[PDB]
Amino acid sequence: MTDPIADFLTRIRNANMVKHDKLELPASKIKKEIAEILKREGFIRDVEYIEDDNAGTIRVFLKYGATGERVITGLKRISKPGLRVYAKSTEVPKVLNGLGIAIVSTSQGVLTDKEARAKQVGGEVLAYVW
Amino acid sequence: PTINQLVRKPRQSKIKKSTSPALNKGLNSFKRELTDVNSPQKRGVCTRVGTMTPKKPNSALRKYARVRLSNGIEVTAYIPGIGHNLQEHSVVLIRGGRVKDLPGVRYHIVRGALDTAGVENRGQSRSKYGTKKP
Amino acid sequence: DGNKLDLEERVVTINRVAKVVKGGRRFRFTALVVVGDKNGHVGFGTGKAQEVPDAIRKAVEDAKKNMVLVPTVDTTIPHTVVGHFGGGEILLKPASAGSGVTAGGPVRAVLELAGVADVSSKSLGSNTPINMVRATIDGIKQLKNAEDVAKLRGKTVEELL
RNA sequence: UAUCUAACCAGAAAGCCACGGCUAACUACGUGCCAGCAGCCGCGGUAAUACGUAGGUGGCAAGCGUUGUCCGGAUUUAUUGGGCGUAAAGCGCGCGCAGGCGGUCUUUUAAGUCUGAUGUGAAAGCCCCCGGCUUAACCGGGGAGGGUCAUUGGAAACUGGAAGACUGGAGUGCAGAAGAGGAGAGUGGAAUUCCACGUGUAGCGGUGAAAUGCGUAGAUAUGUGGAGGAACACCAGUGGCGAAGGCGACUCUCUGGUCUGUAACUGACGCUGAGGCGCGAAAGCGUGGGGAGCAAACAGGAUUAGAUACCCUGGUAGUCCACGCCGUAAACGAUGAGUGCUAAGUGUUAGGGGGUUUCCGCCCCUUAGUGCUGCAGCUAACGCAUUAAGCACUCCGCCUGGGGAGUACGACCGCAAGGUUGAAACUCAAAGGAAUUGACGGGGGCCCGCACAAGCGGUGGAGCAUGUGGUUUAAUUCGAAGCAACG
RNA sequence: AUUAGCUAGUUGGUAGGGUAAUGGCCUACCAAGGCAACGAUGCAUAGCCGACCUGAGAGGGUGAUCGGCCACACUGGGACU
Ligand SMILES: [K+]
Ligand SMILES: [K+]
Ligand SMILES: [K+]
Ligand SMILES: [Mg+2]
Ligand SMILES: [Mg+2]
Ligand SMILES: [Mg+2]
Ligand SMILES: [Mg+2]
Ligand SMILES: [Mg+2]
Ligand SMILES: [Mg+2]
Ligand SMILES: [Mg+2]
Ligand SMILES: [Mg+2]
Ligand SMILES: [Mg+2]
Repeated sequence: MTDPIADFLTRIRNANMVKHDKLELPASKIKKEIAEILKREGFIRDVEYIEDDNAGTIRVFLKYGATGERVITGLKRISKPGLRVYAKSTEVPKVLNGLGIAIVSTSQGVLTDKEARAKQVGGEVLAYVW
Repeated sequence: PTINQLVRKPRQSKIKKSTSPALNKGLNSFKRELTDVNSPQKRGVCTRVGTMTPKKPNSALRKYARVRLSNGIEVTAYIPGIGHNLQEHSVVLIRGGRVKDLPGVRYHIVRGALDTAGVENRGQSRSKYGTKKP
Repeated sequence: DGNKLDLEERVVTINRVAKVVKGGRRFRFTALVVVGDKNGHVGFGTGKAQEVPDAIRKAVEDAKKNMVLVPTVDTTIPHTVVGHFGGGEILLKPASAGSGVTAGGPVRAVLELAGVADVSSKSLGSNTPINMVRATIDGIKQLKNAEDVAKLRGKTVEELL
């Protein structure tokens, strides 16, 4: 197993593929953070959290433009268990010169690259989003 | 590979071979032990001189000399150009270069450096084959 | 789109290519040709004929029908991208103004005839120009404008900025 | 000495490489696979832009070229940045120490991370800005950069440490189900051979033909009875089980693992797994039995040009057992173990749940397997496709052009045969995979032609005419040479 | 790693002497540790750096000249000043 967040990003990719409308996955705090962040950024039609016997579950409603266009082209993980990536406020690079976005988990909470710049922090590059 | 694999053993590149191994070895009589030194050219003494039948596709006879270099390595050197001065116990200077026609030759004789007297009658590319200007 | 413009075609490779029979070889020529207008549009075509110009013109005729657009943002592509068709692996990075386009012939031709003035590139995969060009167009299909992405997300260009 | 003034003189001051492509720049002669050229591909066998020379051209220029070495191009050691079905590449498979990696939540820290301050990282050199040498090179001035740098002070999001709690992972319990899973002991009848006895008369066997061989000292066959061993038809099926090798007649004993359902119990106890340990087809080795068939080797007979072979007749090792070694395989799904996610259709196996119905029977849903066909997606393609070769993460093993070479030295193991680990020198410019078009095929299929077959009449034999060959000739003009030269 | 064990003043301690000065630096006595798959031990190689060449950069190679540090003056050892 060894990766909740990667499972999350890959399920979102695999639902981008088939153009499913929703995708339900077991939840955790970090998953909810990243769902929040994608909702802030404009990748998710809506997200809602659900209670269950075990651990709580999360459901993402996916966002497509007109003509069934995708808004997520690609997700990716960077900091991984076998190798993590820790970057500074100066070493976080602008995804696609600022078209896409990245996630950097820092002391000020979980953030994007741009928010982490605004706060002049750094930390784990958890993911890119084309 | 995994990163843990790459840490347990880093990468290892390829072991490069030289076109010219014998130019890349010196000698000292004292130690009687070869000493790696990159060299462009070496001088030697022709043990043997002769002709060769080259590979398919070709059939012309190719002039070679079996030389004992300064460093003791015995080497077959092509004798480029029309005619030559050389014979047994003739001193010769040697540069690198591979005769693709001929199997066992990897080096050339610089023409005009030592007892290798320049080519006869040549007018073009004279700096090669070692004729003065007339 | 279509065959409705004045354009600036360029021939990339012309490969003589051989079908073989009891009576030996029946040579033919293939022509891969890139059409564009430097105000922004480009497309590639292929053609086959026993003759150089016949292949060239068939290629032009396929090109004018199989075209696409590329964004030309500030003399550059808007962002970095990669194309991956077959054994084609070709990345495109923007560059500084006045640097000029930087690429091999079969990709250089694509970007020039689109009219993109300042881009870096590198052939990573195979060297076969057909697959190279399929890689280029697979890439510049992925390219996106800031306004388009904002329209998708619900943002503003000054907010992505 | 620089520097500066005058006077005199175009007068004394240009050479090297290449010109087939790669790559800028073509003609003539001479040569004739010779002489010679060549960084790769490659030129030269009587019409050479590829050799030598002359002219002309191209590139450079007081230097040009060759050689040697370093980086790049080379993503060809891929952290950035590769891969292992078929191309090189998944240990044959497991048990597992170490290590790597690790489900959800709260508190605590600050080992890692991030962050403000101070200090330093010399000058020269790279970089930027100015100035000076007739500019340039060069030189000066100033600034900047550069550290997994250190101390000190802050944050707790993530990793890590700590103290708790929970259950979808993992496991135990509980109720069921299948099974050629393994070891031991015993047991059954077909059926090959052999022994005896009747009946019984001249063949049997085998081949493309035969022959060697067995047989009147009596077979071949036929029946009865007995001995001996080896394997187990039907069932039996892209069906079951097993980590793999592999496991098929039956019964008993001793044992392993799997799946289904429950949510009872523990509460991350887990995944991988270098180095070790064991298992591990068939062949083979040691000791002692057994040995019916089959059968390497071998003998004889055929075949053949020859046949140290296919083929026939015989036949030793072996094959079988006990014990112990050997530890290889086209050991293959040529596809590492684990987890999750991403359309379908349909068989088949072992289960469970529910609707209907008298059970039966049909239907649908679901779990673990096993197979067929296929969407996305991947792939060089062939093709893989919820049993991925897809999308992602952890871990291990392995590859880096062909050959030499799985060789040599060395070490370990082995009674030995040999195995495991594993190079270089040298050589090549390719090696190779998939697929396309043909051609071919002592591959298939369909159709045709005096192609055969069915027939008629001929040639080859004799004599002559003609042509050709060889030869002999002063010359025996030249040309034609399988069909397609030879009145 | 086609080199896995190494060490025996070797590791620590109590006393003592010694150096410009701490310390097994050395001596005596006591205990038997210590290092090491985070590669010790051993073999071959090499002066180290600023920096130089290359490269998109990561990195690759080098350690001429210039500056800093180290080491050595035919080889070995030893002291005096
Ligand atoms: K035996
Ligand atoms: K098998
Ligand atoms: K000591
Ligand atoms: Mg000629
Ligand atoms: Mg292979
Ligand atoms: Mg400095
Ligand atoms: Mg056996
Ligand atoms: Mg007939
Ligand atoms: Mg006749
Ligand atoms: Mg005649
Ligand atoms: Mg030295
Ligand atoms: Mg590079």
